[PDB]
Amino acid sequence: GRALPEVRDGLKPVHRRVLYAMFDSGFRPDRSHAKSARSVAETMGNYHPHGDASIYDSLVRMAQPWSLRYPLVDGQGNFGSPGNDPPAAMRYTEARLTPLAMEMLREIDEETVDFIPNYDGRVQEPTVLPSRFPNLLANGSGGIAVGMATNIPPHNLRELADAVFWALENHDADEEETLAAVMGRVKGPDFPTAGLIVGSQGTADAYKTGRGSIRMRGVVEVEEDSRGRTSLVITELPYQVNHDNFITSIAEQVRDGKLAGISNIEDQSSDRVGLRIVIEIKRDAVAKVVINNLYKHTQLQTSFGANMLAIVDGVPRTLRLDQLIRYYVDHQLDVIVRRTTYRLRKANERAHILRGLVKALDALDEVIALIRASETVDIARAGLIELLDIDEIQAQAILDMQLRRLAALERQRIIDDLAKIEAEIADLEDILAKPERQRGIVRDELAEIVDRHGDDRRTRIIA
Amino acid sequence: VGRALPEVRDGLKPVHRRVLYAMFDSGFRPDRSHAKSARSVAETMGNYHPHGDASIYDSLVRMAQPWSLRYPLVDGQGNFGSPGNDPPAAMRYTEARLTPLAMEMLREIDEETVDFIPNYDGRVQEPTVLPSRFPNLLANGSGGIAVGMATNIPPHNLRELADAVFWALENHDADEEETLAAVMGRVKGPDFPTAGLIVGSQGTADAYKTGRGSIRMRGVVEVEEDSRGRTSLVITELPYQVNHDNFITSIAEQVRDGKLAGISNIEDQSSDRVGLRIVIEIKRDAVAKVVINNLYKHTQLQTSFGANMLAIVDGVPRTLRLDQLIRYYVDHQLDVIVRRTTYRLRKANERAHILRGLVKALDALDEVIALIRASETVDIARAGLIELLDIDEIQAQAILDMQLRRLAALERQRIIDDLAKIEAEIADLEDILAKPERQRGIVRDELAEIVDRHGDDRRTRIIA
Repeated sequence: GRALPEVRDGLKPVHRRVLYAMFDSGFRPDRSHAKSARSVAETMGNYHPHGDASIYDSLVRMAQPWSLRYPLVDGQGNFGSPGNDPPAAMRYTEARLTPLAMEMLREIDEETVDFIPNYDGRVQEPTVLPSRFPNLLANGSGGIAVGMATNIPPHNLRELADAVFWALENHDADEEETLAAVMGRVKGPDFPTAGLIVGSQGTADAYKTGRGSIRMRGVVEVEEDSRGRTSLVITELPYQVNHDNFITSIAEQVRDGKLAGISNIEDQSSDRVGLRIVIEIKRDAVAKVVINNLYKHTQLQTSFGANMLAIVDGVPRTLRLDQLIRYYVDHQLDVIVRRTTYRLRKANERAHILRGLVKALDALDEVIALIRASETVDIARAGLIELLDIDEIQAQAILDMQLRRLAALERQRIIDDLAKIEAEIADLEDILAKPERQRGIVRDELAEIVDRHGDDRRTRIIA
Repeated sequence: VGRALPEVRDGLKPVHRRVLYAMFDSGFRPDRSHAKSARSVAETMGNYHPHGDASIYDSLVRMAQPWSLRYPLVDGQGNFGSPGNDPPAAMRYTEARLTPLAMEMLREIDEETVDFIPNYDGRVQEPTVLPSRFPNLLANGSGGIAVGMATNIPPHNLRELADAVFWALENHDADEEETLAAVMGRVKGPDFPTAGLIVGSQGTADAYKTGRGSIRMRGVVEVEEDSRGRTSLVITELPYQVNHDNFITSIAEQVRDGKLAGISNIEDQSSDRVGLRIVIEIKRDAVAKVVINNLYKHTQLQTSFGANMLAIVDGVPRTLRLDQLIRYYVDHQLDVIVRRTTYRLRKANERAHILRGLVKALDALDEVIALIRASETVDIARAGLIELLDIDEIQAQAILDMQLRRLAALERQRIIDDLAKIEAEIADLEDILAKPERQRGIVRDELAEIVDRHGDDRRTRIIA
């Protein structure tokens, strides 16, 4: 629960609450970053009333591009590093949502997801987010650390979308056919940290059964010195491997007598060259041999023990890739049907009011004279109901019209708005009647998201 | 330093001021249900004091404790700790709203009665001081009796303070000597929330005359004895800020270490029903009054309130006499009233200006409606109204913003009546600004209403 992500939006409660607090506060991509204290405070006051570290820790982690394949928070200031640099405190950093987090929250105010009372019953909070891209698979959940209850790897948005589009179009396909199609499209995890996946079996096992051992490796380049001395240069590391602990481990293995080929270690990493750990080897040593000993004795090679465990309708389940994709598609179709239902109800309310306003415009001299002749507002309201054959809510809307609405252009705007809303109502009715339009909406809206925010695969796969 | 010394005008330090302002702005008022304390903590932290330390909740809790503040400013529900060592419950498990007296600290803060400044990130404004419509620094005091506290201003009885303030309002031009005599005549001494006794008059007078004095406090002890000669001392009140648990521990320690030779047992029989009741059994061969005297010498059953009346005045820390504390308070009230009246006058004039435009429109209403309907756009109607009625942009906009409901007969006459009413209100506000003694009378009457409703009896008895 606090341990396991919801299958539909890939979130656990503290992360969902932070993102909803930010959204409700207006901390969007198109406005200046807000002090992080503000997002922490809003979350603490309304959703998570504890002064524990988890709120700000969640905000920070969601801002780190080495941590999330698709960051949900856009941080400004010191949010730490892939090594042991601590993040600054919340009064020294700033944060707002990223554009993709805006897609997690899109149209959440249109009754697209169930809300329930918060801890003190004073406000509602969402049980799940609309999640207009497949966040669980895109950003993953848990980790390689011992004690993680789940370990779902991140994936490439464009590949996931191909699988989602396939499952949408092929809505009659059985589980076997769906699993083969989505496994053809999702090549394997795609970590924010790039690196390599070596072998095919662990990935297949993970997708077919919900568990598999996926061998990851970093990347080593070989450089020559003038004095004839060759060095190995590590430029990428496996997902969740701490850069400082890795550097430290090499030193320590060297002392403990492993890694006898190594004469020197220097961290040359920087903002411009990225990760660049330079390992000089002895003139007697073979580069290729030293690299293999690094795989053995350090996290330059480490296994990702995939465990695709998520909550589905309140129950933890270990899921195959076809199930992760299909439950996500079911959620998107639910969000679309709910959004269209909401829009239709609001359009009908608006049309009802505009019909009354248009009746008033058609009888404007009489309406104005009736209101001026009425001794009180209640007498005018009653008089309007009789004159125009309208109900209380329509009459109140006439009485609430401002004199500015009577300028010719504004009268026409009311007429035009009624025609427009009746066309909108017709369209929304049609979407509700046609599952093919509903599937088409998920497809088109996700395609636009992927066209704008999709990116290249970073992790290379070696069978 | 701003953290250690109260402002002289409202008696607050920044964290307490920010908590109260956050609670007020959140609508956590006395006339609405208590809100979880977490909400007041969060609103303060996000907008005014962005540190994760417990200073905010500590502030909120201390203001809710009736043994800590003579006139509590927070109304707590749940476990806010005790006069001993019991920890308060966490902020998700307690609830809090402002008390009626705190509402008087914040009264009319939205009427430009105090300077506001941008908060820590520049997104919102926060008050530099609160209106403080009762003399909170003197009523609740500041600092404390422990060695090394930066200041120690005692709490006082609200009714006695109001008598002193009233004298100062009436005698606005009295010099310091006369003012000091008059206020020391009316403010008898500290009045602690924890009651107890003050012994003698010298220390109180010293404190008021010079800003420093040693005021001897005592708890209340009763001797209970029976016919077998069994005797016990029963302590039912302690001096201000004497922690009940640390006091009990200190007796056990003084006994273990060879003072208080007359004591055989100590038992805490305090309860919600009887209040504080610490029972000290004395040995058969001991004399009760002798043991009481040794408890005064060797424990905080008697202890000094080392008054040190240090507060910030116009940004400078100053050690103040009682006449200065009163006069700086009065000057702040006169400032609040002049500022409030200036604000009300500007707003009334703005409203009269709009009403004059609306009355012009009503006089020419056929023409106005015809003109608007014949106008292609709102911009064209607005220009046409300016020309038609000889008004300005803001008046023309108010006409365009009128709802059709305002055109019913009683509503047309309401607008015209409101202009006459607002003009009378303007004359009255002008008269207040022109008459300093009217302004003093307003502070007097408003404070009297507050003291009438919220004042209470003296708790600390002053003895020879």
